[PDB]
Order: sequence, then C-alpha cells, then structure tokens
Amino acid sequence: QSGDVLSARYEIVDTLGEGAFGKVVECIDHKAGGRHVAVKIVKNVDRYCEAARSEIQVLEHLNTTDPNSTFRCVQMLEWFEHHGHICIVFELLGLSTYDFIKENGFLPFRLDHIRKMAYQICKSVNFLHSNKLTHTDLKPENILFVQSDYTEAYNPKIKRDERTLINPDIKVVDFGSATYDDEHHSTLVSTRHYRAPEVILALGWSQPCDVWSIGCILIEYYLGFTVFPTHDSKEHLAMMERILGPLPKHMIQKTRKRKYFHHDRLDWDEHSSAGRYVSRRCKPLKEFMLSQDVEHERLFDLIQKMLEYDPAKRITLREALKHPFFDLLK
Ligand SMILES: Cn1cc(-c2ccnc(N)n2)c2ccccc21
Repeated sequence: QSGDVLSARYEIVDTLGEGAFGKVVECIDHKAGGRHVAVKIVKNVDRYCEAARSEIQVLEHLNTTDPNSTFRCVQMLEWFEHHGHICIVFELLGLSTYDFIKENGFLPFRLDHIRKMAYQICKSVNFLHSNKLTHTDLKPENILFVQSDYTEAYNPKIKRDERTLINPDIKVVDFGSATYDDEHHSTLVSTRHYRAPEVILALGWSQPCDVWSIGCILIEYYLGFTVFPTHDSKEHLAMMERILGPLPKHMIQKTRKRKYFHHDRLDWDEHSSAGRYVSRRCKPLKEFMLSQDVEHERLFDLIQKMLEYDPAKRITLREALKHPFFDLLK
C-alpha cells in the first residue's frame, strides 16, 4: 500500500510495524509542510474495528487529562475512516525498544539507560493505573523511543561496535487492549512471555498484571533475551517455578486449569526432554545477575517484587516509583 493516500493528505511512505490489528505506517502530511506522522491503519474486521474505537476513546481521555504527554503515552493527533479501515494518526516516534535491541545484535541496554527507561515506563503505566485503566499488553514492542538516534563506539570487552542512544526517552503505545476497571475483562491478555500467572491460571486480573509484564520487560532489557523461551502454558509455569520457586498453594487450589496440576503440584517431569530444556535455560532469578554491585542488586530486588506470584502481594507501580533503584535519577 506504499503510495496510497488517506483522507486526501497522508501519503504512505513506509511500514513501521505490523500486528494482529493491521499496520502502522509512516506518512507524509501534504497539508502540513511535508513533515512526517505515524498512522495506524486497522483491518476492516469487527474485533479490530471495536478495539480501535476503544483505543480512540482511551486516547481522547488521556490526551484531555495530559495534553503534553507528561506521562509519556503516545499522542493521537486525529482519527478518521478510509475504505472502512479506522485510521489513527500519531506523532512519529522512533524504533521500538525491541527493534533497537534487535538491530544492536541483542546486546542488552546499559544499566543507566535501563534505569531511565524503567522509570518512564512505570510513570506512564502508573498514570493509566491512576485512571482506572490496565494496559494488558505491555512488551518491548509497545515501548518506543522518542528519537532512536545513536552514537557508536568500539567496546573492547565484546570486541565489536555498539550503539548508544543519544536520548533514551520512551513512550508507551497500543491502547487497543486497554481495559477500564468497570468494563469486561478478557479471559486471556498479554503476549505470552509477558503474561502474569493469574492470567495463565484464569484467576481474574487487574492492574497488577501490568506490573508482572514490566518485570519481564526489565529482565529482557538487562539480559537481551527472555527468561521464558516458551510457547506452552504448562512449560511456562515450570519455567516460573525454576526461576521464582513454587507457585503458591492458594493459587493452585483456586484455578480450574487442572490439566496443569497433579495432586496440588505442577504436573511436571523434570527428567523429560522438556524438563531438561527448562533445567538448561532457566535458573533462580538472582543467578542471572551480571554483577553483584549494589545497583544491580536493587534492580533485581525490584524485579523480584514485580514478579511476585500473588497479584495482591505484588509491588504497585506507585510503590515502584519510590524504589531505591531509582535514586540516581534524582
Ligand atoms: C512503530 N509503531 C507502532 C506504533 C503503535 C503500535 C500499536 N499501537 C499504537 N498505538 N502504536 C506506533 C506508533 C507511533 C509510531 C510508531 C509506531
């Protein structure tokens, strides 16, 4: 669809991203001096139409409450319909955090940048949580750099060139799944590797599922890879147990996902082929730390608090924003 023209002013020049919903494209704005915008073009399919309308209502609420994007939600500039596709025009951001890491060879972010990003993510999502919203689909693909310009230098340690962002500021995108406290809560939310245990066990969810997703994001920024390299629910829970310890009994008793359990324990054979795979790729959380200096301990203390199994016990984002991991910012 490059070359197509929307609402007689936006000419498509590139595809920025793709998803269940349709695509996001970069357009030239022929009515505003040729400067560039992003446009989300949604498939003409009911479920995606309805999510897009929902996104528009969230974005209108967020833009009215925070018109300057102090809390780092992507700014919608306008919206319209075009050949029965809903189109949402946004400020043009840079690469997703995912795409940046990928382009840098899966080299993790330096801890000082991770601190700034985590703070901004927590601040943004906490704004949502303060307004009776849960995002539900937090992942590196939905955290974008405001500007993804970088300087480069040779790193002798690893013996290759690496990219460092000039400005690591981020924004949070994709409010298509975002859910108000009083609305219908989908059965399954999140992308699997960022999905909380209460979701996997069908116990019900709310704001704390976002906090679990954030904990997973932060591990990935730190390591350059997921600690949950899985596409199977039961295996995912086995990975959780290796990394975090046994699931709480009360969650196991409450769940109706009985296929995953035997007696009141995860139905998992450690000596099976899948068991070896889990045992090889997963280990207690603090063993992933790359240094023992206090800054790293504090990141991991926050991460462990975000990956608390019981959503009632998990750290809230308001509590996270005061964590000592974040003092070097002040
Ligand atoms: C690449 N990319 C993806 C999204 C985006 C994706 C899903 N939902 C939403 N709302 N936005 C996006 C937004 C602005 C600029 C680039 C963008």
